[PDB]
Amino acid sequence: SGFRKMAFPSGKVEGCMVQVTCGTTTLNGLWLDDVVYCPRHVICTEDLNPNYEDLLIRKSNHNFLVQAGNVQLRVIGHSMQNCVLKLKVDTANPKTPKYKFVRIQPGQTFSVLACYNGSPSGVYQAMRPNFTIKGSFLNGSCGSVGFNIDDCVSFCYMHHMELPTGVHAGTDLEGNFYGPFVDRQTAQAAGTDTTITVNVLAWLYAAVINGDRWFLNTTLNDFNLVAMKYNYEPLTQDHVDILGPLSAQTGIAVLDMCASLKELLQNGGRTILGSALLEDEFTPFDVVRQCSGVTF
Amino acid sequence: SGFRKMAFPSGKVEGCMVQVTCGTTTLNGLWLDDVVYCPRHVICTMLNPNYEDLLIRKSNHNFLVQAGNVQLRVIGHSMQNCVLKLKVDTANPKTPKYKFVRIQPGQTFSVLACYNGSPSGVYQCAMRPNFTIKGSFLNGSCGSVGFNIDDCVSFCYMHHMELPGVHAGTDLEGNFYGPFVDRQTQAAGTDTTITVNVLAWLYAAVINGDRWFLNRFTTTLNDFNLVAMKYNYEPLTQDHVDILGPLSAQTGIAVLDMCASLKELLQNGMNGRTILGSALLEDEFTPFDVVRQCSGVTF
Ligand SMILES: *C(=O)c1ncc(Br)cc1OCc1ccc(Cl)c(Br)c1
Ligand SMILES: *C(=O)c1ncc(Br)cc1OCc1ccc(Cl)c(Br)c1
Repeated sequence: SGFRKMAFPSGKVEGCMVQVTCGTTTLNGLWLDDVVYCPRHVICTEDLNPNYEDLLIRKSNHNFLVQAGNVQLRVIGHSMQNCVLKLKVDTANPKTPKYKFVRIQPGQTFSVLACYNGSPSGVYQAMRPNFTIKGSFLNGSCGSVGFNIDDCVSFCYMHHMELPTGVHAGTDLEGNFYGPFVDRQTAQAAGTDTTITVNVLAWLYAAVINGDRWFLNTTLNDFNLVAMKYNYEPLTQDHVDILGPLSAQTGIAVLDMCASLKELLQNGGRTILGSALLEDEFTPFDVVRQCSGVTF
Repeated sequence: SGFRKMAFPSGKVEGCMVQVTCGTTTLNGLWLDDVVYCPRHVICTMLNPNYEDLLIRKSNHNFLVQAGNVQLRVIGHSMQNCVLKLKVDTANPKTPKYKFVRIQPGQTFSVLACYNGSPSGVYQCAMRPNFTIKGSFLNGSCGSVGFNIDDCVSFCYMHHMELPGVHAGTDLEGNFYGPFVDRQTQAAGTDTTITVNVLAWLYAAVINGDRWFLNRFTTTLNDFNLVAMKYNYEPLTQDHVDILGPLSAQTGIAVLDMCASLKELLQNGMNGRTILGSALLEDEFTPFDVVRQCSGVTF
């Protein structure tokens, strides 16, 4: 029993972290087969408005110092795919897990292995609707990755920057930014964020599953009118079918839970799962995984 | 920037996790060198088990130890306090540098939750003052361990049981934390808040820009402690004050000043405001935890 914010076991990703060095700038990289992936701004020196194509031309393999623990690795080719730099090394990573690269959707969750100088510092478990993440990232963490595990690791996130507002932005493993952000040190606006409605519902189920039922007691269209006032993501029929298994195990219909949430937004000093705010960083899949103890 | 509850990277502990089966019972074990450690109730068919006389009826080959796909051969078995020790014929090639430590109430650690010898997830926990842990443990999780990392892994906790709904267990020598025993029958203490941790978390908040709670008062260790008692908070000691030094100097706020701010939050409540994204006072970060995260300690 009990319910915690749970990250995936991180060992399979630890053996993929490397230190990437270019000039003074060093950051974290991801060594998979014979390729090291890292943020392209590792080639940035005073360069606010980097012309990355121009900058990468001034650069040669020799200027790329990749360190895998102690041992250095030889760079034998380099390229830019959108905002990631791909450094072809001559040794395939022997600790390479089965993996895929994936682009997740707003509201889905993943584990971040926060890393500095190619070495793991900690791991924690959402992509916000506005495509930021509320993480814990210090200067030097660039290149840390987010991932889910299915024995196969789905890499979904590579950390690129700390925004002035204290939230963080990055790319999938093909270098496409999540959200409107660019890899320039300029002021950049994130959207209005919203609360992830189907995740809050999922967490209300985890609450019932763990014995916290006091919030129990509407219709889809009635609900979206109240949720829009409180800055909640609209709830779609897809979201309702996603919550189906939790409804089945609890015996509480999806639109009943939505009625419970309506009253919760209108009225508010009690706790739910020992929190005094509504949590939206648990997906329905997260709730099922933890409450039925999926292993890897 | 930002501040999360952060667990240690779990890979070194992942390579030590095994499955241990005895009759109808399967749980997790910790395999370091040529020894596997697991809860002794692995041999229980409970309510009031006579553990010595249940161990009598057991031989080495009654213990199935599985490491991934490999079967290990059990050449010895003994019981130390509430853990069972199983000698196997093959040292664990992946044994990290490790120590066994008994931690103190209010210290934190990472739990690698496990089923059938396989990991499910990792989360950061604190030993409550009543020596329970508010974990996430389903049936089968017994044997999962809690740890801190220094490249050395110090194991502090092994999961044993769910009380009627928090969690109880032992250090790696099999001594329970708290007054608990391994029978299905038990009242935990009164759970106080861990004051030095709440203080450190207020320091973390200040470091991250949340300063609205900073007040115009000071107080005294004794004046503060009187209020701590009233609100079921742990007494604050000079040792706690000295542990807060680095955070006091980094932020330039006297510990006793932070204490006065906390006194105002305890007496006036929070008024629907939040601190570091939480609308409660958090006490599962140690001063060390705050420092490691804010400075980026690696392993
Ligand atoms: C990012 O975390 C990072 N990591 C290592 C080093 Br050395 C420097 C870093 O920040 C540089 C940086 C460049 C461009 C942007 Cl947009 C940001 Br935000 C940070
Ligand atoms: C506990 O995690 C566990 N795991 C697998 C199996 Br099979 C049985 C388990 O516990 C049963 C049990 C024995 C003794 C106590 Cl004191 C408790 Br709670 C549970």
